[PDB]
Amino acid sequence: IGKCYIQNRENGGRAFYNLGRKDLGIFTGKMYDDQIWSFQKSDTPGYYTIGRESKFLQYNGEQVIMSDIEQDTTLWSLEEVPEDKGFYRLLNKVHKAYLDYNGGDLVANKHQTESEKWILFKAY
Amino acid sequence: VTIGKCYIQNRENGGRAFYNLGRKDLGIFTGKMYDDQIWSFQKSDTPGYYTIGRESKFLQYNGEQVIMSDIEQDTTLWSLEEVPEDKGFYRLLNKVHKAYLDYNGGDLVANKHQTESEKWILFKAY
Ligand SMILES: [Cl-]
Ligand SMILES: [Cl-]
Repeated sequence: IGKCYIQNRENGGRAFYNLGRKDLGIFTGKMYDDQIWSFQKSDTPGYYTIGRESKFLQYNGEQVIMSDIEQDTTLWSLEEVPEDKGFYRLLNKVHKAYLDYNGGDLVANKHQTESEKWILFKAY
Repeated sequence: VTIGKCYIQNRENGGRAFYNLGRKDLGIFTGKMYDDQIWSFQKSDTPGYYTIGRESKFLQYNGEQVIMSDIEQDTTLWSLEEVPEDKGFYRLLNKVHKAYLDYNGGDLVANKHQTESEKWILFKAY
């Protein structure tokens, strides 16, 4: 909870949002400050928002994007992965799809795949 | 300042220190997050210093190479130094040899001069 990095088990890459070029993605390598997110509990029990730069990570059924608006599609639940203690899938409430990656892009996927396992750890 | 099970990850490349007992393999890895990257960070017998342990062994520096130790020798004692412009990151300073935990390629090394590759974040594994 609070400021955190969001790192993928499969490749060690971290989600980032760069406001200076409006670039959302996943990056493997150096730990830049645009990889630091605000992970906050939402109004609805069991659901969270993932935010940077006054925007929220959302999935609109077509793309994973950043939203200025705290709307339904910004709600995510954590889903335990028993084989990998400390890792979670991030499941979008509205569209029931998992946060995933394809190359350097964040995507959503209803299938359960090895690239959907994330660890959220304190930035400071 | 995490105490207990943690990953030890480098700011410069996102790589994680690891020790695999079966393969007797110590290094840093920039790919997938495996179980053997989870360390036990504990307070030592001497205040101000910590041990860094896996598989009933301890990370040490003997003045030549960074290696594991079966026993908590003086060479297994490390202090934390905050990195001035990177809150959450630390240099790990070996007590006996005054050398900072560092890396070169896939290997852990130690260096007495402060450099850009010595910044570690120690984050809870669970
Ligand atoms: Cl960018
Ligand atoms: Cl980045």
